[PDB]
Formats: sequence, C-alpha cells, structure tokens
Amino acid sequence: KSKSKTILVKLVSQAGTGFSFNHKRSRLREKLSLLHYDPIVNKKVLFVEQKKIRSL
Amino acid sequence: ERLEKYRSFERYRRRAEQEARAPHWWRTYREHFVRTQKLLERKHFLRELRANVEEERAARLRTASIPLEAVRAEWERTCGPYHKQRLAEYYGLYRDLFHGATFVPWVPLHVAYAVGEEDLIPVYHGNEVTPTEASRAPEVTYEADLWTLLFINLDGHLLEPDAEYVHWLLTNIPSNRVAEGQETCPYLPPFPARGSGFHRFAFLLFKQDKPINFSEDTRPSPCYQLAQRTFRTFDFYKRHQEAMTPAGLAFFQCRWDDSVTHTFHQLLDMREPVFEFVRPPPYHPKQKRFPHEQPLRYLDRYRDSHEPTYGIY
Amino acid sequence: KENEAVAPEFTNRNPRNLELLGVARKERGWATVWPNREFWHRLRVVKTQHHVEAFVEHLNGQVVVSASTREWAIKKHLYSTRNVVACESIGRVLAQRCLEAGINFMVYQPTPWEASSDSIKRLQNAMTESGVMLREPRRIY
Amino acid sequence: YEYGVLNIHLTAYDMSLAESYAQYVHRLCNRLSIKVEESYAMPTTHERVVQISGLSATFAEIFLEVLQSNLPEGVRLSVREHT
Amino acid sequence: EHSPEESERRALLLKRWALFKQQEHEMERDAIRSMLEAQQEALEELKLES
RNA sequence: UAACCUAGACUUACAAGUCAAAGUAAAAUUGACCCAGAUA
RNA sequence: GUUAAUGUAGCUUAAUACAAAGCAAAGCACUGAAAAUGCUUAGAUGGAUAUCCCAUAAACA
Repeated sequence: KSKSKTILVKLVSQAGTGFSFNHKRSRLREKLSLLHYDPIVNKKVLFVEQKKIRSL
Repeated sequence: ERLEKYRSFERYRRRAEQEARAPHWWRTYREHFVRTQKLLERKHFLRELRANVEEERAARLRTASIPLEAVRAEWERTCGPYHKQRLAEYYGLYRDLFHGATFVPWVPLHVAYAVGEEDLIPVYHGNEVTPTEASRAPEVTYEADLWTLLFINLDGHLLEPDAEYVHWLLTNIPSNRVAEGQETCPYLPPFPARGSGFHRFAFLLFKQDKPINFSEDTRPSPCYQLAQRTFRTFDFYKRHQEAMTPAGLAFFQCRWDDSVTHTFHQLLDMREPVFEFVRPPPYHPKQKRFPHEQPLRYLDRYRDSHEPTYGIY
Repeated sequence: KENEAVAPEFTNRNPRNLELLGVARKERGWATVWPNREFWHRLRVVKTQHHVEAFVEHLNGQVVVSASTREWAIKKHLYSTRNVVACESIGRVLAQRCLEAGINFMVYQPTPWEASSDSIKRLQNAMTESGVMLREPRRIY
Repeated sequence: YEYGVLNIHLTAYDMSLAESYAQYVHRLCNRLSIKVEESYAMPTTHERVVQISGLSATFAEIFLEVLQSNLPEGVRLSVREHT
Repeated sequence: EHSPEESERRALLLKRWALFKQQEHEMERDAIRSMLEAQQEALEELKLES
C-alpha cells in the first residue's frame, strides 16, 4: 500500500478525434508523447498525456 | 573429471550434430519424420603451386580469385556425376521415371534453348526456363562416338497421373550429330497448366548398343493429340532395356506463360485448363445446441450463407 | 474434340512444386533448440579446421548441391584450405551450382562468432552478388 | 603413486610483472603438457598463482629448467605442494 | 604511419616467426613425453627386479 | 502498445478476464464485471 | 634361430569409397592472466593380406 512506483494516465489523441487510452508510466519521468493507433482516423497519430488517474 | 571439458561451444555443437546423426535406441525425430599415378601428378602440381611466390602473396592479400569456368569443366569430369545423381534423386526423377531404379550419369550432356541468335539460354539441372524461351527445340551437344535421346514432361499429364507426354524422341543417333536421328515425335512447346505449380521436364540419353527400329514408338508428324503422346518410361525402357542404358540427364522447371495459351489453342486445339490450389476446409468441432462460454461468433463459424433468410415470411 | 478431354483434378508430382510456389509446409516447432528449422533449404558450411565444405540440403535430409575444397577442380586452382580466400571462391562456385540448380532462395543460420568471422561474411557477400538469396520468402497460407 | 599438484605463487612487486610471467609461464606450461585448473591471485605487493597438475622426477628437471629460463626479470619463483 | 610495404614486410616475418616457434615447441613438446615415459619404463624395470 | 480470431483447457455466482494449436491481421502490489460517472 | 615385441602423423579398431579423415597440438591478432574468438602453421599408409611379411629392437641367444 505504502509503496508507489508507477501511475496511470490518460493518453489523448492529438488529431482532435477524442479517442483516449490508458497507459502506465513511472512517476518520476516526464509526460509521455507516444504514437498510437487511433481507430477514428484508422492510422497512427501522436498522443499526449493529459491527466493522472491513480497511483500504481 | 578424467575426460577433458569443451573449451568452446563449437566443439560441443560439432559433437552434438554427429551424435544426432548416429542412430540411438531412444526414439528421435529422424525416425518419425524420415589411379595412383594420377595422385602423384596431382601432388606435383600442388608443389608447383606452393613454390609460386605470386600465389603465396596473392593469398596474403586475401583477394585471390579462381576461374569458375575452369573449375566447372574439371568438376564435371571427376566427381560431377555424383552431384548430378543427387539432383535427380532429390527431384524424384529416378522414382517417377524408372520406378526407383538409379543410374549414375556418365555422359556430360549439355542442352540450351536458343533465344534469337545473339545468345542461347542453357538448360542445367533444375534450372528455370520460361515457356517462351522453350518455344523452339534446343541445341543438344555431348562428347561421344548409336544414341537415343528422349524428352518428358514428368508432371504435365492432364488425364492420368502416372502417364507422361513426349516432346520429341530421336532414335538411332550416330555419334554426336543429331540431325541424322529419326524424328519419331515432333517437337512440342511446353504446356504447363495455369495454377498447377512448377512442372519438371527431364531430358534422357540412352546408350544404344545396336540400331533397333522403334516402330511402336514412332508417332505421326505433326501430332497434336495428348491421347497419343501418353507413355510410360518404365515399360518403354523395359521393352528396350537390352540395348538401352541411360547415361545423360538434364531437367528444368517452367511455369505457365502467355505462350502456353497459344500452345493450348492454336495447335492443341483445346480450351486451356485452369487450376487453383484449394486448402482443406477449417476444422470445427461438432455444433452444440447451447454454446456455453462461447462468443456470438460461434454461430457464424457453422453458417454457410451470409445473406438473411425469412422462411415462411 | 479428343483434345478437349481434361481430367477435373491435376496431379503434379514434382517434389518442389509447392515449395517453388511457396505453399509447401515448413517446420515451425523446435523453439527450444537452435537453429530454427523453418527453412525449405539450408546452407551448411563446415570449416572442419583445414578444409571448407558447403552443402545445400532439403528438410528431408538429402543434400542437393555441395561444394568442397577437396574437389580436384577447385583445389588445383585453389591455393590453400580454410581461410578468407577459402570461401572467396568455393562460395562463388557453390553459388554458380546454386544458380545451376535453380535454388534462388535459401536459409543461412550462422552463429554469432561465426557470423562475425571473415570467411563467412565474404561468403555471404559472394552469395548475394551472385543472386542467391540467403533469406527465403515467407510461406503463403 | 604419482606426483601431486604443485602450485607456483608468482610473487612480484607489480601485478603486471607477475602477469607478464603468468602469461609466459602458463604459455610454457601448456607447452609442457600441463593442466592449469585455476589461477588464483593473492591479496595486496601482488602475487599470482599458476596451478600445475602432473609432475615427475624427469618432468620436474625439464620443467624447472624451463621455469628458470622463462624468468623475464625480477620475479620470485616458489614451489609448494598442494594440500 | 606504416606504409603497405612496411606492413607487408612485418607481416611476412610473423609468418616465418610462427613457423620457427612451432617447430621448437613440437620438438620440445614431444621430448617431455619421452622423458616421462622413460622414467615410467625405468620404474617398470625396478619392479621387475624388485 | 503489447492484435484479432479459434481446437482444447484455466479462472469465475452471473458477466468479463486468462493460457493456447490452427487461421487471420498489424508490424519487422491489483482484476474484470455490475453499478454509478464524463461526454455524445 | 627360439620367445617377444613394432609397421597410417602426439591419439583413433578414421578410411580403404565418391577422403589418405577426425581430434590433439602450434603462431599472430585481440591487453588483466587463462580460455574463447578471428587470422595463420606442420605433417603419415617403411607394408601385406580378411597371420605371414621383411625391416627394426629386446629376453632366450
């Protein structure tokens, strides 16, 4: 319970489609910018972290 | 501890491979799924090579080259037939042609399909030659001093699997000249069916002790009937096994081509056959009235028509 | 017309019929053993210290094309056994036989140190320039 | 009965100097058809061990002659029978 | 920087250098075996005597 | 992003989630569902 | 001469065929040493049969 290493965040598409998915990142690292498949545009687009959900 | 321990992986790998090759009591994968004067001359030439300083230095530069053409000709004379026999065995010619009988080739047979006049494409063992390149009969040359040469399409038959068709058969060939051979079978261009894969065509040379009239094997010229081109090598060779001993081989693989369309229609005068490779239907367990713990896709697996039906409605 | 008669099903007996088409089966198991066996053909180079021999073998275990430095034709024109120049020529000779044999696609499985070797990288260079493909195409399902 | 395994502790004021003899003595040891199970290094001068297994009266005489000749410079030899 | 001829000469002397060391080691390597066998042969001789 | 599909199995109130031959397709310190949210 | 040895390359009962084989052993490069790896080196049927054979060398002599 006390131990806390990673965190869960929302990765939101930069294409404006509103598609989002959750990914795990280390708490002490910088915000993630990832290239992920967006079903709405049916092609890989850049995703940027917006908010933290919980402590993993 | 008395035995030494391998200092490198290679020593273990080489020993392991040798151990695998040797049979063992325990079940293994393989069972389930499977003169003097010349030597003195050779040494003398080798010693001359040793003496040559240029060759010595040519090797320290680690760029020395070898003439492939000289090696190829010499290789055929000395140990090439053993390699040639392996090619036929792997390709299944012996099992399909002579019902498993094996003959070591001895005649260095050479065949090439002439393209125009500038160059001629050779026909080696297992080579790939397009049907267009085989539109006309090839040039045959071999060093010898009678002879009979035969042409086969081993897997080109369209009616009977065991049978095969002759492209052309020359008989009573005197020494090297081939123009004097009797044209029992007129030349026919390759006709491998579309979508039927790669067809192997093999050229056979048989030593003739005495001239024998092959009246039974004579065929009308020109002949466009497959029903009369059908034959068997085994029985044909059995009838003439007394005076025929095979000594030459040459085979190539060819696909379907636009020229094959011409061959089927223009002279064969029949519709071209078209085949497709059909894989076995996927295996599905017997359908259950209640597919417990199964997705909705379960119904789709056992359905045949993708269009809705209404029955009484 | 008598010609028009054709059997519904073709019966091709060529062992390489499906392999050349690319539909023939390749062994896909043996995950716990090295090297992988998902090859229609394999290049086996056994340097056996002094002499260098190269083999081409089908999955069934029958060697198809073999080039060895002991062979009289090569040795008379070949100065010395296993070395950088050993595969500089026999590999080229093997390639010509491979082209002669019609095997354009083959699989080579060298070890890490062997791959880093000098008499193997040049052998691969000799094969690729000759047009022999050291990587076979993927099977068609 | 046969000679036991005798260890030679290459003791020198420099680890490289003992290394230089360790490289050569071991090189000659293999030339002497000797088996070297281990090559231990003592704690700080620096001393290095070159295990030698398999000796004989005649072998020792030929071996010790080689060991003396192999002495490059300022290295102190030692012969001790293993426990 | 060494010229290719200079490297060529240095490489050559390594080749003969390799041969010289090889011959000495082979003769010296086998000499040891005879001496060890010779001592064992003498041990057999004494055993025959007593 | 770490897939889908599909023999045969696990886990499980239900549901979802797992392992996996074949097939196909991208590429080369919690754990689901219910149930409530956010919005469309 | 009687007993006895010894005769493919350190080892092998590799081989006599389509090789006179494999292994051991050797040098340099590569820096802890060693080993590995890469590049390199040197070699034989003194000889037969499926026991004679001559040579060689011992106890008897």
